[PDB]
Amino acid sequence: DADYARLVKGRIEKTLLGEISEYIEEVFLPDDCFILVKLSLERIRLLRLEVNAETVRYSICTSKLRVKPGDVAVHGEAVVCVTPRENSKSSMYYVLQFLKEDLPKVVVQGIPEVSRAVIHIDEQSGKEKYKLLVEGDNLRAVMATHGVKGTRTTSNNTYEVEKTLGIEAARTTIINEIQYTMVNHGMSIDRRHVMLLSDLMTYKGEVLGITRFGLAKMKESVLMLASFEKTADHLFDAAYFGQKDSVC
Amino acid sequence: KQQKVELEMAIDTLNPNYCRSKGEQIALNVDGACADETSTYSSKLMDKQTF
Amino acid sequence: RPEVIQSHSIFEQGPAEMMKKKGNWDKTVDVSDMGPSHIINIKKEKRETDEETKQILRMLPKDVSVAELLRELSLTKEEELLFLQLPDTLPGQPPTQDIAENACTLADLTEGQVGKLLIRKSGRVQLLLGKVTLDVTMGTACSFLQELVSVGLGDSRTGEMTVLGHVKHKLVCSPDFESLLDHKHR
Amino acid sequence: DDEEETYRLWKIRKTIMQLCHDRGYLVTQDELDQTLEEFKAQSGDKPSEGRPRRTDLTVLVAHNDDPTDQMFVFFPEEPKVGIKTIKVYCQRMQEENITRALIVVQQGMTPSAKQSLVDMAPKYILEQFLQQELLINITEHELVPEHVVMTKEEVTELLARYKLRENQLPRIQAGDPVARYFGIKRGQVVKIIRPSETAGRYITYRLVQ
Amino acid sequence: DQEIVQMIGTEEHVMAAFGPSLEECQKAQIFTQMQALKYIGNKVRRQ
Amino acid sequence: MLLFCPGCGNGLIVEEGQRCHRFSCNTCPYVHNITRKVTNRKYPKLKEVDDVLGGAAAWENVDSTAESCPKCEHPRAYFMQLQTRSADEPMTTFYKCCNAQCGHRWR
DNA sequence: TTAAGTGGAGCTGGATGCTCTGT
DNA sequence: TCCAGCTCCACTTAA
RNA sequence: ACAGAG
Ligand SMILES: [Zn+2]
Ligand SMILES: [Zn+2]
Repeated sequence: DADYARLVKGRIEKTLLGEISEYIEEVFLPDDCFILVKLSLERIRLLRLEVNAETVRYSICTSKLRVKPGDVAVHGEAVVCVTPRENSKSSMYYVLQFLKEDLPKVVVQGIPEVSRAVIHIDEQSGKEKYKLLVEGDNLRAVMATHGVKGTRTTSNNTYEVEKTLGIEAARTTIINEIQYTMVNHGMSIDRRHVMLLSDLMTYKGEVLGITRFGLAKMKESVLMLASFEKTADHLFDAAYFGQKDSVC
Repeated sequence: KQQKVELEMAIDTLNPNYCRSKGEQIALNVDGACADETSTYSSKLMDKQTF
Repeated sequence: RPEVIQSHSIFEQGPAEMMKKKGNWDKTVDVSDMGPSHIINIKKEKRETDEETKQILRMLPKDVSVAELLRELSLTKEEELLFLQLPDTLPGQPPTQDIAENACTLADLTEGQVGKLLIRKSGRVQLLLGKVTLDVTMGTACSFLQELVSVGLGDSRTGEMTVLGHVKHKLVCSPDFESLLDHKHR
Repeated sequence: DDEEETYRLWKIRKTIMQLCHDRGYLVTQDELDQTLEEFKAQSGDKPSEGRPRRTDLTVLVAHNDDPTDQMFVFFPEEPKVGIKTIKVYCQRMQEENITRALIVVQQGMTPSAKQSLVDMAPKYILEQFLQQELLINITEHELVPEHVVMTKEEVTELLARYKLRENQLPRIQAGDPVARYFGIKRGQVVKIIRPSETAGRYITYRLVQ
Repeated sequence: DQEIVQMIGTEEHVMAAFGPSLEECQKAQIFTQMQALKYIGNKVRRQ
Repeated sequence: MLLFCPGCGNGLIVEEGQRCHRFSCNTCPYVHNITRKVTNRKYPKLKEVDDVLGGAAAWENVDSTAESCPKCEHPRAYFMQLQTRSADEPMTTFYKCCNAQCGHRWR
């Protein structure tokens, strides 16, 4: 059901404080000055989110000007007041203008690296089930949120797969992604060639490129390194180290 | 010729829109502390605004 | 900071949020009716749009020249200082001014009735300045302080300065090139 | 919350039970099938529940080798774990005379406490796990095949069939997540049973270096 | 500063975007033309 | 909000005096005592609601003696009013009818 | 109070398809 | 015209 | 150094 899908959609998608607040105002007073944010709780109830004023208080004091948690109060179930201070590092107390445009850029629910997401459906007559396309750059976060089957999620970026799941899953991701890109343009390659390429990239425990930096960790011969790119620097380095080279 | 009109206008002091704690300091910064032979202001305060 | 924050299904009452918000900032220390605490109503700070200066309080359509020359005669008889821009050359001759068919401006004519201003039906305003009918349009509406002053150097190094009033509206005059052109084309 | 948080204290503990089952320690059958409703028994929800010292594990003894080979599992309550808390666990491990210990942090670790775990001792080895990794078993993922850590008497047969040295096998890093799952060290050799497109299987080998 | 913000624009978001440049200029003591020229002359590459 | 000195037209800063908070110039003696409540509301843009209510959401706006929908002439339909942008917008009304052999969306 | 290990920002140096055919 | 290394500088922990 | 050709 789609009601289950939108909860976990809103659990990973980047939701801003300025996107759920109906008005964000400064209030000047004869005894104090602060910034007042009233959470539009109707759009919280519609988006099916786990956020209220106490959650917004905890989302503040994470990389914002070093505001204190004592400076933020929870007077109602909507209003969240932020009493500013002196930053005292190339800043004047009129820094309310900084927080007046900066406080709607804090995140209260979701993953910080995810740009957007879209519920995707299938077309076949046998069923109707809902997969999830996450345009983001954090594989470990999407595998850890409640409601997402972490045993069956993949990625395009091989570095995230290497960092999260290991070198062998990065090898399988290289195979599947090269074969998918070759299939989508009408070409066809036997899987032994892309298998040999992926096993050449991952035989030192690290995903090495086919750049001049990955080839400088795979190959050892000075002439092979210096007949491709950066021809002079390998020569002076092999002169410095006294490096003997084989002709193998 | 070469019409350049310079006015001077006097702002009052006893109004609540004149912080005297800043006027004393800015008059001490502009004027010599006790010279007053040639001086932009007569008194101990900033009384004018020149245009 | 306690991280495991708790939430509940109950629906927030509208007035309960309204009155909580009310109680959060309606407190006022305005009881100090004292000199320092007092504030001058004619020296409020300037909010940036000059037509919209009042940000704090005790509690626009664009006008056309026929609507300006209707209010200054029917609504009020009070005189108003206009600032009108004429074209560069007015259709006259310099009278024995030691010439070359140069520019004839208001620094060459004499006193007297120099023209008749014709306001027409459907908003047209013409400045008939002899044999030529010019055209009159409103200029950019200035909303800052303009003062039409006088300067008198009645002596070598001392004299009098007099303020005559204020200037609010502007007029910009231009020759009707279509009507000057349709007599003899080229 | 109070439902998402106790779900994590269920899932992390369950994944650590399966991890201790995989390394060779003693995990009974009634700890793997621990349902959430049955997890509500030994501790309730959050305020009566105790994180830091009530959900620990020191039952885990290596049933193959010897019942003194024992291994801790801790849940540090603070997000960032300083040196002093590592000293607390170190003196507790010193008093109980255990050699191995896992740590399940909540957010991370301060940079000098990560440097402390390298040079505590060569006899006091400790394994830092984040808890955002332990929310899903990386073995059960469909991209990571079955790994089997080999004994030395099979590595000697492997180097005799191909006539190799040790340093000509492919490599796998010490900081790999699947290497940290089985806790393997520099020198052991893994076996990867890769799945085929047919019903068959392929067998490759890697060296931890 | 008022005439500068006049020449930039009088909309609300334009002033909001321009504000942190006035706030930078008031951090230095540049309030006068000769001060601004003395600030610029200390940044000129000499020919 | 930017507020500027009537005297010199530099930018004012907020500071605290001995009886009140003041708007104060940095370059002239002018100060303005904040005697009463002054505010400035931003009203930022909210989320889209189009794909949020679709698919049997938790609506509640239905009431006794509610009108039937105009096509089917039955009360088997929901109706709601929401702000689509910030709450200074006058709320728009929208309704959807779902009946046997009948699917439609109306405004 | 400060020693130190590690983040983030700017500077730097490298690279960018294969041949013939003529002036 | 695009992209990895190298070096300088604030930013917390810990004594 | 420029133009061609595949
Ligand atoms: Zn001023
Ligand atoms: Zn219907």
